[PDB]
Amino acid sequence: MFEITGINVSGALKAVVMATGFENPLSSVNEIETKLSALLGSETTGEILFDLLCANGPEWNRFVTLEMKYGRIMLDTAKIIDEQDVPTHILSKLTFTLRNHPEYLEASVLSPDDVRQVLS
Amino acid sequence: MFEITGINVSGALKAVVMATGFENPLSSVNEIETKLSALLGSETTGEILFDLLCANGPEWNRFVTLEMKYGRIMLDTAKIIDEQDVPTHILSKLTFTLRNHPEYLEASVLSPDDVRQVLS
Amino acid sequence: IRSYKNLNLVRANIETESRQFIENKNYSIQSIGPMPGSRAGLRVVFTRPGVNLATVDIFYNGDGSTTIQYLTGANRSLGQELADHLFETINPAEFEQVNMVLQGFVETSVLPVLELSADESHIEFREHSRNAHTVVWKIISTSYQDELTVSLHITTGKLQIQGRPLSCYRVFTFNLAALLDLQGLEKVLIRQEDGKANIVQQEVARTYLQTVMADAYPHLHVTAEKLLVSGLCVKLAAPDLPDYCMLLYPELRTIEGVLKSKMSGLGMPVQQPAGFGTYFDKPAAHYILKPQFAATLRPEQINIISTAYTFFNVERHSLFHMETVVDASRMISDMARLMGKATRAWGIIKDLYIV
Amino acid sequence: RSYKNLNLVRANIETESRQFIEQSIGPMPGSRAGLRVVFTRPGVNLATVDIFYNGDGSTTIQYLTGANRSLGQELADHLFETINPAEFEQVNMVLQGFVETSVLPVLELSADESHIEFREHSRNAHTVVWKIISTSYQDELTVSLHITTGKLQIQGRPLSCYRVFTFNLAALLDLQGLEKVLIRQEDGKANIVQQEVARTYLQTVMADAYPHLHVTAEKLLVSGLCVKLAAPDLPDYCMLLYPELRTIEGVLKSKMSGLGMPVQQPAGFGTYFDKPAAHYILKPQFAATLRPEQINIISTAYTFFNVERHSLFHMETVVDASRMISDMARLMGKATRAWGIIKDLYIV
Repeated sequence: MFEITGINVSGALKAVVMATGFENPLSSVNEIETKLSALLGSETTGEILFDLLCANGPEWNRFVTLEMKYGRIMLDTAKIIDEQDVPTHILSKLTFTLRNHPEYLEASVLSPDDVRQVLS
Repeated sequence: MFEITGINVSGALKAVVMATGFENPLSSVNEIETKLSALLGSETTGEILFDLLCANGPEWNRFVTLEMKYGRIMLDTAKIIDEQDVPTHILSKLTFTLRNHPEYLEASVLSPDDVRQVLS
Repeated sequence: IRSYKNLNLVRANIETESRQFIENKNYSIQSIGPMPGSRAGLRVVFTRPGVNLATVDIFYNGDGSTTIQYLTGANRSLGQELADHLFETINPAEFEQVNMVLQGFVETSVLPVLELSADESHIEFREHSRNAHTVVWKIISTSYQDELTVSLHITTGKLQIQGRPLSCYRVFTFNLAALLDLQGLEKVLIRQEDGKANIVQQEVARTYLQTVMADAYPHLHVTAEKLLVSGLCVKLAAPDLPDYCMLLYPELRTIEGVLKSKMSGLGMPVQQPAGFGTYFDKPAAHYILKPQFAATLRPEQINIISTAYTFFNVERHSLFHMETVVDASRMISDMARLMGKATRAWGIIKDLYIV
Repeated sequence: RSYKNLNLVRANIETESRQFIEQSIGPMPGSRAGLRVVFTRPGVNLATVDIFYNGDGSTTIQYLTGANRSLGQELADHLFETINPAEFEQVNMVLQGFVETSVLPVLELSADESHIEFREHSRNAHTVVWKIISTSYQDELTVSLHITTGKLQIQGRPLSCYRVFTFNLAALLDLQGLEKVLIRQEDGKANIVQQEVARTYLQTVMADAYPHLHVTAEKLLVSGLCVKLAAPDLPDYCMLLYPELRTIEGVLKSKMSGLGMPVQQPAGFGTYFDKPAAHYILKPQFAATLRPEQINIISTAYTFFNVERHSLFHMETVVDASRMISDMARLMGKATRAWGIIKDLYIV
């Protein structure tokens, strides 16, 4: 339901979580907590960026941050991040991940005009 | 989920079925089929009037007829009946039932102003 | 469906039109004449070979409007034909009540048009008030019970006309055009501030739905039509809104009903205890009918039922719900996107009825 | 008064200030793309007014510049007085009885001026739309012919592109009196209401909850209110309760999630509720750790949500038996209940 595209043990953002279809990964957060705990430290603390494009479309709430304290994602700390404020390297690594998995877009809520508006 | 209010009302009209809450009786039409075949002949043919007040409110599609052939409600025969075309004895026995079972109205989608605007 | 109450019919053409409707439809005229009493109106009685006798009661409202009653005869199905013929007499984009303001007018060029229009057998104009800055007249007709309010604001030079566009409207508008060289007034429908959006009229929206359903239009269930027409009444206003999911609600709801009806007609009844999870699978990203049901249908039927159920499930999944992380819930902030999704939904609905 | 984005005529602005005491003219100093004029004030020092020309055909007046600049309010007020006060800042005007063969010659007879050139846009079968531009005065009027009804709609500010297109239409299809209409609309009918009116209504109806609204919830509610407050004549109104029910489904989930009750998809709300007679009530295992107010708001919220959504968000296999709402007072009864519930979900 999700794919971890980037991991930073010591970075501001400890992980980047991308949706792989029309389902919202934030309904699966407990799974995301354990997989991150397998990829990073068991009880990691920091911020997690979520890209929800395939569930949300190319909308103003496509990118959302949430805090993670002692390996638990805190759901009442969600802050919507504007695309102009997300670092460009994360953006292009998400673009690459989509381009290598057209089946994500096939399973998405995106329209054809959306799919070739973000594959510019 | 429904209440049979009258049986063999006319020759043509074999039964009257009224919703007893917000659930629509026509989604459980097999139960009505079994009850009708127990109160009437096993495979009855005729018309069934449905009063959907507690699921539909006091709306223009409150009353619907369906054909019944060989004991089966045929779902593609629904015809909306205006209240002014329903015989007054059917109407007044439906009103009596509502006043005699206020919990049907409690379980309804009606508002209080609706609850007394059809009483009344 | 349609509303036949308080129509702005040209009262002087109701008989003619009706008869000419029975002249082209080649039905047999049986009776015309006023209603017995206490109800000032008109009644038409006609029939086709081998059907019942249809009666249509056209009542004359004190507004100057007319109300057609076709749910009264021994044949309402065919009475509605005369009702709809009379309904289509009116431009559906014309306003029920017109407020129109023109510029560059003095009293000396407006009283002559008022007087000359009141040079008819049923027209008469009264001076309502003289404020010495806005002078207002009322034009009433004793034959068609409709009146118009004409207010000229003098230091502004602005002539404003309010009322139903029925009899004195028509005569004054055209007389004013014919004397003061205003040749297009009969052709301008709307002129207002650009950023103000108005809900489109039900008949205009319905016509668009027909042009969208095409052949799949005579088959629409009446509740599905009321939903889709309501949605269009808003969609066609192109309103400036923070979010447009609401505008897709009619399409998704209609898809559920139409899909459920078709599946029932094909031996696949969709109940509430079971749902759509006992008639579909999801291999990866499309939903597909289970093999025991597909084995009895042809590819086309399977392709439309699965495409409908996939679209309905994919879109409904977030548009009819919200996340616990509330701000991550799916929104649509762009009208073009919304309309894309809606035209898709319309093609799915059309095929559900047609295939 | 407001002196910004004035619909002043693009030409005729040099000669526009010559009737007071005309005197020294010139364009605006530096990268301003406008004009800034200094002239002798009556018996006083020199006065300057800086009027800059915006990207579209609008002019903006600046008299707050200093050095005896309040005499610039004189040029500001005659610029206030130059354009018709009753005319709209942006016009939408639709006419009836036009085909493509009647509309293209107007566009190509109105695109042979000094710097006036039109452009073709989307060519759909539903309604054709054109884009008349001007390459001297920075104006663009967008002109659509709706194909099915033959309706010619023209939208934009009354500057040059609009003026010349209107004159060419009034002169080649004998509609010349059209210069005299200012308004033609439905009497007594309400527009779809602006976002900010809808927002202040939401704020006084949210009470102590408004600062706490999730952004998605506020955007849904404000959309619904833009249409609710227009008092619209619809054959059905269910669509107008979509924002309330979805927002409830969102607020309840969050509140319950923070109260130690994570609402999942496999389970649902059902896991924490009982339905003895007609209301759902939090189960004792869950109610035992909350205060009574919280029990009541959560249970009342779930009960309304479930009763109304059961039929409003679904349809029956009969189709013509699905729940409908054909009355605006009925819809508003539900919506005002929902606003109380949403507010209390946040505030309790």
